[PDB]
Amino acid sequence: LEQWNLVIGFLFLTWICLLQFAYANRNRFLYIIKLIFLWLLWPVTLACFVLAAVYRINWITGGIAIAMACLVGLMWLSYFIASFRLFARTRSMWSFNPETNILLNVPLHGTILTRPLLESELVIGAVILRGHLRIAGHHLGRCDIKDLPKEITVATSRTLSYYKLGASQRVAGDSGFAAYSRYRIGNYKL
Amino acid sequence: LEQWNLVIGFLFLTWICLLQFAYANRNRFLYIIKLIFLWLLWPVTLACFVLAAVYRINWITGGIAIAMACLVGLMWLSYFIASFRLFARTRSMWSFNPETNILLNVPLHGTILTRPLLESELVIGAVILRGHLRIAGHHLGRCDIKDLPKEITVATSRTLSYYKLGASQRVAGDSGFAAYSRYRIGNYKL
Amino acid sequence: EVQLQQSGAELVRPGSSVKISCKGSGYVFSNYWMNWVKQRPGQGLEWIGQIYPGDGDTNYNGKFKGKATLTADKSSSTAYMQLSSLTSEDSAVYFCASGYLGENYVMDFWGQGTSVTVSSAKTTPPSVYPLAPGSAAQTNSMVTLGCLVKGYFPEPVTVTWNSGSLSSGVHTFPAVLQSDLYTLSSSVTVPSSTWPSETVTCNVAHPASSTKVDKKIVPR
Amino acid sequence: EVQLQQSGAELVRPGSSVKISCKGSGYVFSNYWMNWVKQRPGQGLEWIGQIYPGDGDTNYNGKFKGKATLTADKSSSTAYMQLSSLTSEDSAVYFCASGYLGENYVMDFWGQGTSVTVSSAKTTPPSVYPLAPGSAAQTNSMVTLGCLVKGYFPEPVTVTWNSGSLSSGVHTFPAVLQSDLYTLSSSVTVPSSTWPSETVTCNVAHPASSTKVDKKIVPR
Amino acid sequence: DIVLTQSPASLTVSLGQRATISCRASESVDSFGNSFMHWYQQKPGQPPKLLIYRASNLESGIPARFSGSGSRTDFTLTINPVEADDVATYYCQQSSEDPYTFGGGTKLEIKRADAAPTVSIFPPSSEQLTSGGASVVCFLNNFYPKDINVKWKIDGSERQNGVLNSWTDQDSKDSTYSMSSTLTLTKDEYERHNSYTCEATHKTSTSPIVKSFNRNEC
Amino acid sequence: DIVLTQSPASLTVSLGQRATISCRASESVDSFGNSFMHWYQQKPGQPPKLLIYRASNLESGIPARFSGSGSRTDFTLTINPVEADDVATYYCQQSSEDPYTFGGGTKLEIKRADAAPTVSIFPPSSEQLTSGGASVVCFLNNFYPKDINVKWKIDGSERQNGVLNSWTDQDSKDSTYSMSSTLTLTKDEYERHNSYTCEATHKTSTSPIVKSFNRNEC
Repeated sequence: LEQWNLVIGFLFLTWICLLQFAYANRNRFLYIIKLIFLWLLWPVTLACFVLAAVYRINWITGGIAIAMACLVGLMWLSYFIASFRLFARTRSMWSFNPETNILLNVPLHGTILTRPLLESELVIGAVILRGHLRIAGHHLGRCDIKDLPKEITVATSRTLSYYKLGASQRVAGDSGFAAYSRYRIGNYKL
Repeated sequence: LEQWNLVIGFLFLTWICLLQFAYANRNRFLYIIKLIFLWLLWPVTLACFVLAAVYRINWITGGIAIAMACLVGLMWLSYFIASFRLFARTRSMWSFNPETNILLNVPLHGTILTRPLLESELVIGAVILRGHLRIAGHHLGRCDIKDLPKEITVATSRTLSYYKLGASQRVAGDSGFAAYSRYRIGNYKL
Repeated sequence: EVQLQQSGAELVRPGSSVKISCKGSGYVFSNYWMNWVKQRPGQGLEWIGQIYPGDGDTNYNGKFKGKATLTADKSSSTAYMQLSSLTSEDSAVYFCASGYLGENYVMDFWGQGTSVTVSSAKTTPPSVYPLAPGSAAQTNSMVTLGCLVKGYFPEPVTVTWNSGSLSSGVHTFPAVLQSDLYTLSSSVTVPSSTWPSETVTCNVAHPASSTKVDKKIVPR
Repeated sequence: EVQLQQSGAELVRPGSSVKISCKGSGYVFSNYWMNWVKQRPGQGLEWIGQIYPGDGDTNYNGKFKGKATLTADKSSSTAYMQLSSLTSEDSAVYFCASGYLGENYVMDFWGQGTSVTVSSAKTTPPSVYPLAPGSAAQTNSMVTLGCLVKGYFPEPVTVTWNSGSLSSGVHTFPAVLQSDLYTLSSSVTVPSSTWPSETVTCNVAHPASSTKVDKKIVPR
Repeated sequence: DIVLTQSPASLTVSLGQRATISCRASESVDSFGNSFMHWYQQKPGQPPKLLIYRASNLESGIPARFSGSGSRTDFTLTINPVEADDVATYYCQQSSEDPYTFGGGTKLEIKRADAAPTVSIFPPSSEQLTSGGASVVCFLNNFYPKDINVKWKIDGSERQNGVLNSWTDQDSKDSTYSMSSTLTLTKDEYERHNSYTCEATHKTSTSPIVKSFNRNEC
Repeated sequence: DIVLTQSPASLTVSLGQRATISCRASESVDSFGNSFMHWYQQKPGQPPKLLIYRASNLESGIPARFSGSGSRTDFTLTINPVEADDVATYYCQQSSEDPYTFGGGTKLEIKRADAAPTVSIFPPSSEQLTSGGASVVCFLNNFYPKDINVKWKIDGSERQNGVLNSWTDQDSKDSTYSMSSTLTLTKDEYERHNSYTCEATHKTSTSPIVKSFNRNEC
């Protein structure tokens, strides 16, 4: 029992670390560890449930274990399908992050920058503030009013939205303001 | 083992749900459940470690259990101190969210609206977009250019920053742009 | 301020083509959409298509494909629409509209409108006749006066009294088409002390044939 | 375009007080900070304090606390600074500055500066004397011409030739204080064919005493 | 093509009462969280003016007496304190699908007290006579309602040829109408007959108003 | 009060070489992730002009030949391709603490080829004589470098009283100097002597340039 007490002690220590520190803006090493832990926890849970079903106390526990195995398999398949659809839309590694479901892609500096969004919007604003592009509150980089991207996209698992530039404005000191409004929500995938 | 296999089966099922759905923007019910689990994990882990120390295989495991108990106590105290400092400076329930560490307070409509921030900024922008205030990418509510708040604050666990309005601008259609720049980082707490 | 200004009225013949223009000022012309609505003389509005002048992306109604072609010109800040193989059904008023933030689903500011007439009849200057109260001189408190415009083509004509100074109780009546010749009338009422102490004048301007008449009203 | 404009030069007696003003245009005056820098005639720059005209929040250097008082006026879009119990150490040039986004740590655009003189000496109009080459008229490739301004108080005086049309080869020398009266000289050079074919003139303007002299130089 | 049907096709409301306009839809106009239903106002000779966008939001610069509601298929526009300046035609538009479609249109009329016309008869001018035509013109000004008839009898005999009538739009100040009826003849027909009478029959005027002249004195 | 010390207090660079200016600090200027160090340029008779803000960022509208670096306490400004228009005084400022402090100032001079002065002597005017004074003025124009001295000898005898020398700022076009030395006399003292000579000695010429006049001719 002392061996199991030490193991169940270290079992809870990993549970505390994941729920307190393993976030994207927080420790990224622990975020990656959390992803690995989840990906390994799905099959272990499924196998444990089917083992409890095959070696069961009575027919009630067998049915309970079968239902739980079906539930964890459904969760596994749902996660994989949603992540693969989002990756097909955006080709970014934010697709596998469980915390996010909406992604914003901006063509800047010859590359595409992907950032998560809290809410899906019909119009997206932008500010400059002395030559530092800041779209939807995200710090992207250095840009000018003349060098603003002409078209951005917002990708989710189900649809892909297209946005175009409109209604710019300039103030003194290399600062400005712009708006991006949606014109098409079809034409899925890239 | 059939009883323990079922119990360890349901032990992992809660671990799947917390790492996949229990987020503030995803599912608030599971977020509250995650908070309750996190608040109950620390005493149980500490008691289990001191139990492994008192009932130990050898003195090596006793020292390991003592060190782990000290570590979990340190985590508990750090969390409580940081959360209480942030709550004393902002009086919001986002102070107990492990994901967030920076909070933005905006006095609007006779109330203060607290929202989390990803980075601490020297200057904060704002857009209107047809009478809908949107500070740092957060959808706050309906506002006018002349009705913009005169002063906002950004609170963390160590310092409290003060921001003031400057460099407004108007465009056609009840839309505009504003900037909030920091002038004081002292005067801690409210 | 944001504005949109269109061309003038167009008179064409069946089988020909016309090109309507609509240019705007006060904003960045290349970042907006235009929507090109159409309104028949006795019916409701109808949507033709869109264009984004920044790159040239267009949408069409489907009924107007082949009939309507949309182009743009960023350098001069002007957009064009060409209607081809014109018939009698193509006589309408064509608008242009845009949104305040450059969106394609809201039309916030419009153009004044462009009237297109598709007919083979030739232009005719108007003939203005004064209408003096010869029955009993209308020596009441307020004497009424008229001014009859007959036989002009095409629409419209403008009748103003004393170059716009006299605008109290002026009723201008709609034109009645009759054998490809319109007929219009207008009335004004003045106090009996003003007339015939000061003789009034109905100014008639027909821009289609560049006719300006300043016929005056005198007692019979 | 954002701008700041200050007042004119001030001459005050010791023990009195002066009130400098600085107003701006092209932006919302109530949302910015002003910074009120000071520069002594021979030394470097020095910071006095700040003010936010929207509500009246100020900071001070600590040395200038009690000496300098900052106030604002939102309605007229003008800010003021008052210096009290003035002494000889208080003669300097006072600037006002602000940031492009309304911040208090960066000074992006400045005012032209206001010169304050604290002395008991009374104002004196200048005396302009022509300078001509009386030895042999110096008929070389290019003849040099002078114009001497002597005995004026206080600073400054502006010397220009032919109302600014002749601005090539002009060397205006700094004034030399001597027994509470300044002395200044300026030299211009013209081609030998130009003079004395066309009469040149040095225009001396002293705004402190409202003196405007257009003395013209002639051969002996 | 989401067909939009409006009800009613014409509406009369007294000054002060409220007006309700309905707009149907062939399909669901609601997109991913948005309604996309707009309302316009078009006075004669002017481009349309936006009032409500996305079925609830009020346009800037529009008086707060206009309000809209509805969702999915049923939509409604309401003008609670109507005024004399609200005489126009109102349309509903959808933007969800690519071929944007408009509504049929609902003309709004204002009800008020009955008024009598001001009949005025005019003889043909010398320029008209020497050009060869003869057009007698009768004006009917500032009457309510629109129910009015004109009888062009000459020398006691009715004339049914060459009569052209033309009504005006309802005024935006006093909400009243006007009308002109012209009778076109030739010079010989005008010369032969002597007495011409313009008879206006309005509902409030039981005895018709008569204005006449004789060409011998004119 | 964070004291900022600059080095050197004066700098002379050839037209084309690079110029390096240093600024120290009594304490650490780095705030919570920000440097807060600014550099200014002030030409004579003009307000200062910002060049670099927060120790690295270049101001808009400033030519890209100015660049700054440094962190914590050591900061540096560099002008790699210097030009004739860069003659000014450069300051460093901190904004971290409440009392903002400036640097001492570093005047930038520009080296070029040596040039000789153009001496011009001027007799007193009749207006000056009838007012009562007599001031002879000697101009020295367009010489480099600043090493020059003037000897005011009258009738072969040196005069050391009433001499006022006034240099000008270095030009922004050809980077050369100028000077004027005036000798003040009364009418009687001027009338007694006859010959007046302005003697200027520059390092580029071993034989001084002399311009003189007499009262008999004048």
